[PDB]
Amino acid sequence: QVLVLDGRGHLLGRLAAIVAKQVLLGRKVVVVRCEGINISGNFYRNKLKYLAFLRKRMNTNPSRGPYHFRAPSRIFWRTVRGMLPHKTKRGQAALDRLKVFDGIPPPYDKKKRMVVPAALKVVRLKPTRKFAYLGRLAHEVGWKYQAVTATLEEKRKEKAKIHYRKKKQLMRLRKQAEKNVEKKISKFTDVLKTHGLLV
Amino acid sequence: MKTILSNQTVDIPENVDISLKGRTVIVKGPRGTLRRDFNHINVELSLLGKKKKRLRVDKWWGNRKELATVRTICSHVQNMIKGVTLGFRYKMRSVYAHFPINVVIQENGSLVEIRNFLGEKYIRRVRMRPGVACSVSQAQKDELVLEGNDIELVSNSAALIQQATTVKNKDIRKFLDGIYVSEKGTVQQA
Amino acid sequence: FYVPAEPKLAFVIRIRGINGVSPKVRKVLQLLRLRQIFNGTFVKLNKASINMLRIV
Amino acid sequence: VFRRFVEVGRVAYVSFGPHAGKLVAIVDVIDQNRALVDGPCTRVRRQAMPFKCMQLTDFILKFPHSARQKYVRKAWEKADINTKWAATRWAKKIEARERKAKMTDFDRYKVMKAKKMRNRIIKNEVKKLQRAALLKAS
Amino acid sequence: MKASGTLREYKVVGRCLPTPKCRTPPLYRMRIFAPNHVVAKSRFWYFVSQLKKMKKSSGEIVYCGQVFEKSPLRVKNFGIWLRYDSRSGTHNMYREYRDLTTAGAVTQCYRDMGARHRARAHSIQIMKVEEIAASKCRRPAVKQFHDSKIKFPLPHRVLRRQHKPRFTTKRPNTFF
RNA sequence: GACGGCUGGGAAGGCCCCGGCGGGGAAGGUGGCCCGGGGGCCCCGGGUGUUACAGCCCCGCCCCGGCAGCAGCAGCUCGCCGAAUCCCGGGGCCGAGGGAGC
RNA sequence: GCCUAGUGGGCCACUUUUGGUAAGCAGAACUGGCGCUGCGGGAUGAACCGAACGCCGGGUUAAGGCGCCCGAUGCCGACGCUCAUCAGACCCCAGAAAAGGUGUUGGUUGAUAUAGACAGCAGGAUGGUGGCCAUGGAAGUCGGAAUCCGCUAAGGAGUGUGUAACAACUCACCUGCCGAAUCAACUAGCCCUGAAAAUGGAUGGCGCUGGAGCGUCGGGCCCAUACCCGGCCGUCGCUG
RNA sequence: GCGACGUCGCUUUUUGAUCCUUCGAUGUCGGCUCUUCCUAUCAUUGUGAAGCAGAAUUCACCAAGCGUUGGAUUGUUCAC
RNA sequence: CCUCGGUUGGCCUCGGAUAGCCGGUCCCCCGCCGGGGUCCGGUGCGGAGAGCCCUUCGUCCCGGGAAACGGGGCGGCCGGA
Ligand SMILES: [Mg+2]
Ligand SMILES: [Mg+2]
Ligand SMILES: [Mg+2]
Ligand SMILES: [Mg+2]
Ligand SMILES: [Mg+2]
Ligand SMILES: [Mg+2]
Ligand SMILES: [Mg+2]
Ligand SMILES: [Mg+2]
Ligand SMILES: [Mg+2]
Ligand SMILES: [Mg+2]
Ligand SMILES: [Mg+2]
Ligand SMILES: [Mg+2]
Ligand SMILES: [Mg+2]
Ligand SMILES: [Mg+2]
Ligand SMILES: [Mg+2]
Ligand SMILES: [Mg+2]
Repeated sequence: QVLVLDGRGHLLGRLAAIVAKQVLLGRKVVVVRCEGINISGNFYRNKLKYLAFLRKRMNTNPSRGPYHFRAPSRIFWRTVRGMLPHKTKRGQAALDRLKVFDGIPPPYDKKKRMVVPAALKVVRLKPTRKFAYLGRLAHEVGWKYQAVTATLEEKRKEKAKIHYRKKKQLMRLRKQAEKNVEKKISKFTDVLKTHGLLV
Repeated sequence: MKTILSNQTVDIPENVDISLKGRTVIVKGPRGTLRRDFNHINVELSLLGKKKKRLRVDKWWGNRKELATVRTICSHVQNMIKGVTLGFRYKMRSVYAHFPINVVIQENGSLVEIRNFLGEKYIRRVRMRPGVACSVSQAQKDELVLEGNDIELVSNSAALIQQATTVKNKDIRKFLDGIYVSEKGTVQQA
Repeated sequence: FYVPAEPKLAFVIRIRGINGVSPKVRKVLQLLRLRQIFNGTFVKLNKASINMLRIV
Repeated sequence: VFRRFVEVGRVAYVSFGPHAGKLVAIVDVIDQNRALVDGPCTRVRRQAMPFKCMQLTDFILKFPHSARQKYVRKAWEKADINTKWAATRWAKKIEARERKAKMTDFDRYKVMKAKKMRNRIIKNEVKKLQRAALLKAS
Repeated sequence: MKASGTLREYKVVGRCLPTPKCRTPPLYRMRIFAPNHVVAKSRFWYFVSQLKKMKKSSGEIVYCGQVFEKSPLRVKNFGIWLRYDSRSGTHNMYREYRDLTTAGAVTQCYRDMGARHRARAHSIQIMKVEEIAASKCRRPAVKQFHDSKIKFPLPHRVLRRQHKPRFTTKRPNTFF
């Protein structure tokens, strides 16, 4: 029921447009690994764009002024919110359907993450154009939990490799099992081969 | 104009074992091994001839700013080849007018201690890039020798010494003192 | 070359609205019985009719 | 390392357009993004076809870069690409997709029952091999 | 002219109306590359009014026909001599193209001029289009395809059908 | 889904040098031959040149050569059409009026 | 034909046009608008574009659009151009010029090229002459007038560092490797410099760089009170 | 470092021009106080260039972070 | 018993590269089974999200197949910030 999207390799506005449309069409969306989102343009250009964002504040009370969130999750959240009609009840419910995260938290690390090829950097950018990293931009503008997110991410990845090696052992056991039982499943394999589910 | 193909080949000697994992180049010679990565360029690196005699670089469908990066890769791989065969020796000379520039080398040739550059009490500490040997040359009064396999670390370390011994708040065309790269050659001649 | 006869029947469709029409154009259009957008009339073609279509 | 190159005589598979699902021979290249192709045995007229809709195959004919349709058909029926294309796994996983598209409801029911058996017969022997690994690891 | 779609080449032959002075006027033939025959006849009256002192009222058009390509299966090189108005000045050009049809070559020229020079079809005058052999070409972007054993790959195959699932698990392959 | 008109009385293209017999030509130069190096005879380079161990272009009729077919069975190589035009099916909206007579 | 209210402050725009440096300035002509008027579109908006209105259903459009806000391209759209450490992004219209750029793309003109060029790497730079005239001396080597010959592949009575004057060194010019294009002057597109204001900030916003930018184009789609069809109301006409 | 004869601009810290808003009222000069903003940067940080030897001073770039005072006369802004 | 409602089978997971990937493999070379060189396949991804798993009308007789090491369920050990 939840659309879980790996945020790595995606472009910020393209992913945020697709996520905004899905949470308006009424689908709960969790975007994990938001420090892996890429932004087109050179890093100095993107850094000065967010620095121009930071220069804007309410002159008489900056605590009431625009909240410049530093985490990549909350920056992506703010882009989806700017793409949503958040000052109406339908917009607020659309935003509340959306969860954003830094790294891949324990609800969603034992879950498959979806990818959107229409928002990916490799598809949507020419290979010679220079891009930026949301995590690096975030850290250099004031996010403090970049290193600890990286340590928890390598801690998650080294367990994901364990799960992957066990999955590969199970699948090679599956292949040895098919070649073992190919006498008593041969009259059922031909059905799946004539109807095009195997070869 | 998208040129359909720009190629350039580099001849690889008998002394050198070269390898490639995609767009990284692993050059092996008598002096050690050099890895340099090139995934920022998007070319074809072919390793043709059995016994691996020629390294060929292709750029298919490139404009001028992409065609200019073929010979750059070939010159970088050539600099790696001369790094592992002959090394790189940057010979710097310490020009002074009145105050002799006293250079003390520390930690096997990895730190330079520069003193009395224009009569200053401040001591300049220049840390070398990893893998670059630094040495005061014999049979020459005010000279210093940098030796290594990466040209981009040897020459950067020479630049670090040169920009550390810089004259400030005077006329630099009269105050010519400093340590300057004088000779660029190899460690082992041929 | 065989040149065909110049056509003697035209079908005219008024394609603009009744807003902001200069009075000569408006007069020729009501003489052409085209007083709405997307009204159509058949016009027989001669010099006098073609010069009116040239106005409009 | 590229293996598939646009060249005179490469069989390409047409992905989309009006001649999709078919095989053409690249006869000549016109510019950066368009080639004169010709399928004389797969019912495609000789025409300009953009590169983005053809997918290159591992089959190269030998004909000149301006030879006509009958020499193209001579090369095609001498190389027998109508059977060598069918012998590849590419055309087999095209026709398997076609058969799963043409499945009827009775077909889906028979598939469901046959797969229901095959998965359990494999699944018992998978665990049998698993405990045959643990009993022989000690 | 608005250069809409694939242009078509028209043989448009016109003449003056025969006065008692000139009992039979000379006949003029022009190749017009236009979206259709109405636009072709209008451009014919433009060019003939510019060259001779002949108007649509004082003249007539005796023929207007689409001229089909005699070799639409053969790849040819095309030389197009051009007259156009920039924002400052009017320039003669010669450009070279590669196509199977001379109408495709001229519309390729029109979109190419719109791309490279920000010039619209009303400011562009074709003067001559001739099929040129490969030895007599001057443009390297045309001349680089003059190779008998030509061979290039398709290096970075971008994923079209970006919205076929819109939400897939597997990141795409662009090498093929 | 089917029919027809027109055009350069379509243009190209298909089959029977695989149209026959001749005459030439040159290249985005095929065989060969020469040079050069890269492998285990083969491939890629460079040169020469006119068919050969590929092809391309220009009595071409030896009744517009003879046949198919024809704005072409995909449900695409490029049109304008329909007194030279009809059939069939599906989806949506609506049912105003209320003594027409025989 | 009679009676007759209201009005007799106007304003805006294409084109023409007078005064003024100019003005969202003052004054005219023509026509259309706004005022008197909603509606779709230009984010916003008296006047711009489309279109003018009874109350509704179906369909379709105009001008605009179709990443998400936000209906519509979620087309396997076409061909190019373009990177901005100040990008650009649609009549009115909401900010920029002269000048400049070996940024990058095209084009024009002329040479200098397989009677083998352009770099780059070397080699020669000759005698007449160490030139009359000046200057102490200048000898190609401060200056002005002389600017010819030959052996020539070539060398100007010499482009520069030379010296009190020389000696030296260097350049043009001509040869070796080399093997396919090269040099110059312009011109036009995008980008950049030029380019500096005060609360924090506005292609409408988010954002967008195999465009969601710019130019030229194709299919499709979106919907206005506009058009068609149908209902219902009224008004007018048929002196029905 | 300048720069004549010419020419292209910017800005609204000058005065004008105009009369769009306000005449059933928007309190009209200065100074004191206090906060913030701009950069066309005087100083200080980092720099480049000088007819920069040192010292001093010019010209220029990133740059507005932090400073830019005590007084006599004048109501003065300005001035000295 | 009120009331708030939505919903109408799940996916239990490599890292990622994109001018490259994926899976097996020892005769190897290194490490605490993990990694790399070699070899073999696959690659318009079929060790496929154009996917995979589950798949239900129910009960009664008797037979064949598959199962027998199985199906259902009480006492212990591992597995997680
Ligand atoms: Mg000083
Ligand atoms: Mg209008
Ligand atoms: Mg006025
Ligand atoms: Mg006025
Ligand atoms: Mg009024
Ligand atoms: Mg009115
Ligand atoms: Mg109106
Ligand atoms: Mg606007
Ligand atoms: Mg108008
Ligand atoms: Mg309606
Ligand atoms: Mg819009
Ligand atoms: Mg009606
Ligand atoms: Mg008041
Ligand atoms: Mg008051
Ligand atoms: Mg007040
Ligand atoms: Mg400044």
